[PDB]
Amino acid sequence: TLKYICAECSSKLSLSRTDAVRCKDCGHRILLKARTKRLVQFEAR
Amino acid sequence: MIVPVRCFSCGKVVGDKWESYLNLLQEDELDEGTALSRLGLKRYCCRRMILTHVDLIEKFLRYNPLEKR
Amino acid sequence: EWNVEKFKKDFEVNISSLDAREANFDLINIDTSIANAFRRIMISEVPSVAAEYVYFFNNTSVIQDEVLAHRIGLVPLKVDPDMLTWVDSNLPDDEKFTDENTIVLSLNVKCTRNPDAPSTDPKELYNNAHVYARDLKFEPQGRQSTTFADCPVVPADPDILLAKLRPGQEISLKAHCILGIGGDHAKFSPVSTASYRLLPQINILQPIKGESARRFQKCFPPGVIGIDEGSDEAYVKDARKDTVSREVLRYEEFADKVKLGRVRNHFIFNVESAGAMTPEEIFFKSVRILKNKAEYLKNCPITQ
Amino acid sequence: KSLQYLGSYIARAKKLSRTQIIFVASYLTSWLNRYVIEREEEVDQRGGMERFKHFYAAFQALCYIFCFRHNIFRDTDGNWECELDKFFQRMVISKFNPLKFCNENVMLMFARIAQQESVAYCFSIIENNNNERTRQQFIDLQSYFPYDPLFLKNYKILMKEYYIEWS
Amino acid sequence: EEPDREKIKLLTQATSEDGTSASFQIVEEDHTLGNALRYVIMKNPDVEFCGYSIPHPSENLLNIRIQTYGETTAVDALQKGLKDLMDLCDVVESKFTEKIKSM
Repeated sequence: TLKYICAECSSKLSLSRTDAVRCKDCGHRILLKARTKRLVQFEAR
Repeated sequence: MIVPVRCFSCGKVVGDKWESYLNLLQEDELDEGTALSRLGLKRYCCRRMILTHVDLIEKFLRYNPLEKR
Repeated sequence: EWNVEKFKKDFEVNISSLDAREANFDLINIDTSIANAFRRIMISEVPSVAAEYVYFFNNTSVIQDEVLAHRIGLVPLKVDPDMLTWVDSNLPDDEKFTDENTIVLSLNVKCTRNPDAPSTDPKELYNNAHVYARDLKFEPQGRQSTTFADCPVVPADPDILLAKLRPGQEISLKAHCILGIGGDHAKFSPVSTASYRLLPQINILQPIKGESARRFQKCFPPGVIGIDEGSDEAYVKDARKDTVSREVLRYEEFADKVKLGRVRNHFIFNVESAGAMTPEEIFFKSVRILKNKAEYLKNCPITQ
Repeated sequence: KSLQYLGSYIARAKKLSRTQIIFVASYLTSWLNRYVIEREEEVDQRGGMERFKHFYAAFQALCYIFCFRHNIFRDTDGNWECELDKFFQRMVISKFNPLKFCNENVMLMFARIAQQESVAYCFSIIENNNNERTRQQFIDLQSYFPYDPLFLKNYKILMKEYYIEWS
Repeated sequence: EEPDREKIKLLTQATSEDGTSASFQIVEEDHTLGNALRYVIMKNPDVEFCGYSIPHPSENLLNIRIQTYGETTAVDALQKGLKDLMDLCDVVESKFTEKIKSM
């Protein structure tokens, strides 16, 4: 499960090899990386 | 940002009195003096935590990059 | 001269009021060093339970991870202490969190758009928009299922607003709530304010009957000084009621006829709580810590 | 550390002759009674008990032999060599109090033996000395024994002919 | 077992030869024990000098010093003031238990 997000339409997005860095719904070049369920720990202080 | 959990100086839990205080001023049409005294705040260290709070999370939540438009 | 049997004659307790949250009482004829020692242990030594380690799986909200962890640790939990034991941080994390030490709480929130028509209030407009402290759900890891089945773990103040969300966003964490004292961090302090004030004393020197008796009323809280006439002229009814405002010394009419002082042995404690324990019980627990703070030294070898 | 190597060598040695055991302790008692006027008047003077660590070690090396080689000094008649039955209880009552400043084991191992072997009585003094209540480098040079038994196994097989165990 | 051997510590550089003037060093303490223990040692009629001291606030060390007039050591005076600090916390605990019953 590959996930980015476009900064314009907020449509979640995967990006394979030999692709343009563009969104597929809109034609937007800036495209930001989402976060997944991954463990980070914090001392509640 | 959001209302602090505890008062800074005494340590009373104060985080449960922000949505209470806004409904005391909106619907009961109280002043800020009686609405703080109804909520059990009576030390001036602990009054100013609800009294003098900005609550800028409502302005930060307008910028949701996950939802369209 | 002092004796441990002369202290038992003169020491008295007058409990003024008591509640499930606060307790006002007195300590007559005790020392300022003993009464200060009881004050400190209630703030800094009586242990409580608070979230120490917070494990985020996802947090796509606005509030930062290290901020949202800090707000969970400041939540007062209604765990009764001595149902837990103490953690041991010299041995590693796979050995460290047994269920005799740790209470596990979790949080799983996802915000979605709500189909509603009307500016409109954001609780009639989204789903799970506001994250309250009662969404910390108690997970009975192991044998906690049967010993915490009479008293489940829940915050003492459930409407603590922990976070706010908008659709798309989520908070998925799991906290480990451990036992500790309030001299480590201010979250393990059991009390809102455990503090005393010393008993006020109002020493009238000359009689102030007449017109003097009417405005000398208004230099004090409205029940402190009493008046009838020149007969039954001017006296204190309740000096405990008096806040020490020194409002009578700013008038040259009365700046000679009264000496405001204190009763130096009568203490007036005001113990409160966060909600885990009762304030009469964090005083028994405090007077027994100072007892055990000296048994541990009497039963100790004097090294070197 | 050299006196510590002295008492452990005389005790834990199987081939040592009977005259060589006493001649060490003859010189070791010759050092302790020459000490009787030359430094025993300095106790209530100024300067703590760290001044006499050489005395607190040579006494302990002699008491290490009585814990392990009491039964060479004595005949059937009971005549102790150098009058140990006179010597110990005269040194124990000295102003230096050598039952408080020596090692806890070897001076108590001396206490459960000199009562039985009828030389000196000191269970009313070790009872007394611990009731009164720089140093860690001197505890540990007393606790160390050069000829404790061996963690090595193929070398102790040779040493079985040479080395005296606990009994 | 194992008695704890780093909590109380007599500093022999300040300790008398008789035993009557000593200075102790307690770890992980502050004004809480120190001011309460000094009140109780000072009520002994044989105590000449008593006061506590926190050397630096960044480490949790408590020096207390007892000097007696003779006929009682500073360790016998420390342990009377540790006894009467226990027996004083048992009078406060009993008077406060009765008044909760007396409500």
